[PDB]
Amino acid sequence: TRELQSLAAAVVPSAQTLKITDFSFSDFELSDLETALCTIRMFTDLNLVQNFQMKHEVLCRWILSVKKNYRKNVAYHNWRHAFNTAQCMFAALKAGKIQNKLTDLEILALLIAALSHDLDHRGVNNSIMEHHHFDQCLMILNSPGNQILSGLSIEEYKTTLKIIKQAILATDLALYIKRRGEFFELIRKNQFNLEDPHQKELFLAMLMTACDLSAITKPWPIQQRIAELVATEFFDQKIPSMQVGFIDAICLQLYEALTHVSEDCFPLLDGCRKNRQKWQALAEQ
Ligand SMILES: COc1ccc([C@H]2C[C@H]3c4c(nc5ccc(Br)cc5c4N2)CCN3C(C)=O)cc1Cl
Ligand SMILES: [Mg+2]
Ligand SMILES: [Zn+2]
Repeated sequence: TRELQSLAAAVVPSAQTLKITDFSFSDFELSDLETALCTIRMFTDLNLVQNFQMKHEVLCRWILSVKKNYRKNVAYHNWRHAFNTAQCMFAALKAGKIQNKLTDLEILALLIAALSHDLDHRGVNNSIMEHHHFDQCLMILNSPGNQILSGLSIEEYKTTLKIIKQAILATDLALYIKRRGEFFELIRKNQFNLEDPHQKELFLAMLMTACDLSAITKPWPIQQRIAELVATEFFDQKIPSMQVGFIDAICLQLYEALTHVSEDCFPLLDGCRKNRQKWQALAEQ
């Protein structure tokens, strides 16, 4: 309750001051409270506080509870990863022109899902996992003092909840592989149409996965430090080769396809390539 005090009072700087619009954004320099201000700003400049009548102290308390339910002792799957998946989500919506293709509940749900998609992650040394993630997301969203969706109507609330659930489950890399063939097939032959409700949900699943792994598209010194955070989880509880395989099989074709839909999502495709080149050179010693 001490943390709520200093955050609920502080003035939330502009999105441009916080740089959360760059695809090339990083969070190392930021304290925990600074990531909270950036989170409020994301909600704010996505017109979410406006359209859904969010009270400032509920959002502050909701963010701090989401942060609380990540585990600082887990190397990579922590609030910083949740914060970053939400930031790239923001950068994709604004800097990537993607905002206009989605309804407000779709954007309000994508952002809530991005922030919550890994809640209570113990580390990979322990879609089962993602159902627990959504349950955590649901508990806090209904915890008293945190109900940021209270301004929503009943069928507004029902819709947002369903989209939140789909998106947290979408972060399952298994479901990504199952459904990405249809997304790639559709973009392959000018057949992609968002007005089809099915193609829209499929796209939301792809967009979540694109932000979930967006650390691979970062500037090399940041992506290298994140890849270090990843290794600390994996064995501390070779690397350049596994990185190229991960990029080859998982990341590249997705960011390729997202670049087709939004040519301003290209920094993610480009940054992923620049990291593949660096990882490929290293893999050869
Ligand atoms: C030696 O230690 C590693 C092992 C494997 C890897 C590969 C693959 C890896 C993996 C996963 N997420 C990532 C997110 C961001 C970045 Br940046 C790299 C990632 C990543 N890279 C999940 C899938 N996954 C698996 C199952 O192994 C990197 C490292 Cl350091
Ligand atoms: Mg997960
Ligand atoms: Zn994740």
